Amino acid sequence: VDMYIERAGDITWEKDAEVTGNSPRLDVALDESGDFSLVE
Amino acid sequence: TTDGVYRVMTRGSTQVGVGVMQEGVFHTMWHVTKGAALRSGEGRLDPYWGDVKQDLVSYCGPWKLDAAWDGLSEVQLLAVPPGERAKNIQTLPGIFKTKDGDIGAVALDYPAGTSGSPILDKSGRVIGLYGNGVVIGSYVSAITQGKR
Repeated sequence: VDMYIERAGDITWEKDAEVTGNSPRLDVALDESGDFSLVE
Repeated sequence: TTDGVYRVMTRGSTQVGVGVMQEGVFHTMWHVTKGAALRSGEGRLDPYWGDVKQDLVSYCGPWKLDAAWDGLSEVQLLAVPPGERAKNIQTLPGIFKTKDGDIGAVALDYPAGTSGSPILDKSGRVIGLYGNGVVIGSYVSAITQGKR
């Protein structure tokens, strides 16, 4: 299986960016397999 | 080897993820490549460091990215979705509260092939990578950063 990389852009902040998304505060746990889960 | 954001492709062809070239090291999420070697033109990139619990991997050298969210400011996801040009999405992170401390998190839901896309602070530094997270039905991604 051939896995390969292609350049897609510079790493730059853009002043004219679309703005969206909430900012939730969540209690979570991280297990040994790298999986996040919710905690209550 | 040029600095920048890159698609991670597999063979038809499919985009499985994204990563960051900086200081001669390629950075992506472990679940994107599972540590497989990567082709870059006529060259080969071999894995150098990786960790399943952090869900991170670096190629060619040690993890270079060390900036962190300041906990107050908006950030930008530099999303590179499959079949789309790289684009910047600005957001205020929420927070993952864990027993070991708080982690910034972005409530943005892009196609799986976008995993590994960098999240940037206002100075353009990479504060982490997108694509390891939780569902609340909306997906929320940790801002995952390694250690330099």
